[PDB]
Amino acid sequence: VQLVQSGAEVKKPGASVKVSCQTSGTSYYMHWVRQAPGQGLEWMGLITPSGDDTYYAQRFQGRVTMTRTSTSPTYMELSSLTSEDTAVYYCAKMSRAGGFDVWGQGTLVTVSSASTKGPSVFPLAPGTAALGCLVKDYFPEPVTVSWNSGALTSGVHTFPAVLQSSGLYSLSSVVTVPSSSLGTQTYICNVNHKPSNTKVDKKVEPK
Amino acid sequence: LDSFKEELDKYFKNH
Amino acid sequence: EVVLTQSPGTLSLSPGERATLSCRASQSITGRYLAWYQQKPGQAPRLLMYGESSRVTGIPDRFSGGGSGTDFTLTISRLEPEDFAVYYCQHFASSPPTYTFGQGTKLEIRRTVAAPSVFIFPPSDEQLKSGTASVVCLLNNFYPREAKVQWKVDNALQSGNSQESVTEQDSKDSTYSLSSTLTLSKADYEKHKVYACEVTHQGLSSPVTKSFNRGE
Repeated sequence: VQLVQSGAEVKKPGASVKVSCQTSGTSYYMHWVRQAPGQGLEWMGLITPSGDDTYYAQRFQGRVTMTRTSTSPTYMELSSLTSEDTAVYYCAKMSRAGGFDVWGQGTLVTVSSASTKGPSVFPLAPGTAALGCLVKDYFPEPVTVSWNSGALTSGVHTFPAVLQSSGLYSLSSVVTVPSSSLGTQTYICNVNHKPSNTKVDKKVEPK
Repeated sequence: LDSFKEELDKYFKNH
Repeated sequence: EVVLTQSPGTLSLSPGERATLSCRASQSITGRYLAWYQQKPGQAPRLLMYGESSRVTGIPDRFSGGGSGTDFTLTISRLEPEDFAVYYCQHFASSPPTYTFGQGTKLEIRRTVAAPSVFIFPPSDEQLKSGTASVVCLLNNFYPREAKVQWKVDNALQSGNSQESVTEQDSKDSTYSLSSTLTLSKADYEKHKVYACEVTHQGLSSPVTKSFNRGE
């Protein structure tokens, strides 16, 4: 059994979100668990193998709905969203012993008054030299950063994003290289922000 | 000993 | 409802040593209703074991556990690199159906002290055009994770205008890296000359300061 969930979602406060979970291909009790960025795990509820009944965590009673016909994907709908609902949502299969033995890959749901926006990318200019890219003011998560289209991987550190008081995210990506290479090599950070369909390639040169 | 699934089945049969 | 409290918050051990992770329940339970999970960065959790040391298929012999009543333990006897992760306990009840989780224990690699290499980056001229200046201080490849970064602008200590981010522990050298970003308006930035980040760390016999003079 492999569990495949629907893609990431972005929502404004007060809206609802509906996430799907599909058994790739016996039915089982299915549960939902969420995890806010950097926080622990929180159970939301379960639905029976047939889909004929559910039971929810107290915190979500009145706000969440879990539905399955029989061999249809199972869905979790969460209403009256607030920014506290920003989290990765997981579906999971229960074993007969009660533990969750198979998990979906997770679905990120971001709840914010902010609107989708691609990043601005700025150079962090340089026997060891450090250089980097500042990836500022985007929404929502995530961004990916590579260096030299993946040809440069050793010594790269891409930091976890921080949420700024503006409601936009920012991160930096850095790499250390030999000081001697600064004249024979060109360094470019490749930033991809799929939520906004934006890619930025920024050359980072000694100033 | 009964499995947890058996416990859950019984709960939903009677509620 | 049952409440689970894990301890310690962070456990720092070297490969080959024995890890003891604790989970305490707010009321007495049978360990059949407790499960342990491992979670690594970017991944869903993975079921390991039930409270009575019963492992699920594919879990190595070095994972064991024990307990009854309120106190339960997960023991990892001869730590391997792949064992360093966050661990959660979980309790379940059927009447009415209720699951809960402990808050997690981070099991991190203890290695010898390594001092950070420190770098400071001024804002780009391009960013300044937009009205904001970000100044970045990088602390690279250090251990342990605890570090102190202070910003000084014309020798005036800054407060409230910086944010830190830390990488996950490196899979090969077991170090951390950290960024501290100072954010100023363009107008505040251009009113001052010297920008400095001062770093304190277990591996440094004296704090390290990196600085630039704005416009040199």
